[PDB]
Amino acid sequence: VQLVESGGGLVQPGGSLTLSCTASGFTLDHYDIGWFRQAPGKEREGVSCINNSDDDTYYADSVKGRFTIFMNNAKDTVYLQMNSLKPEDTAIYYCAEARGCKRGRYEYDFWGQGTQVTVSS
Amino acid sequence: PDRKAAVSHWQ
Repeated sequence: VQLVESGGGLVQPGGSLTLSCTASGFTLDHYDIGWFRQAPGKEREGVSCINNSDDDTYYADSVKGRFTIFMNNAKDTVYLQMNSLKPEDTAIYYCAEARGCKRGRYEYDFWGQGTQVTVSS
Repeated sequence: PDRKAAVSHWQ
């Protein structure tokens, strides 16, 4: 599956965005999909992951509560709802298949160029 | 693809 990102922008602190991770309109409900980001000066990190077969979701502590990862009934998009955005959330956001939503440091295939999110006053 | 590591400490 070749996933790519959309939905970035520059927002003011306290605002929100909805990102989309898609694969050409194909359905995604078989896959486990992670949302990741790489902020300036930081390691690329996984922020949320969905295990679509098992109906599990995972969040980094830095985003829990504020972010949610989900599909809608079309099953063609893994959304990332990002609420209460802070300057520290500024990063390029990427999505990729993340089988099992494993914890640790793995390699992923990032087929998309990412989507820039800038949170700035 | 960009074949790249990332850290996942999600729960």
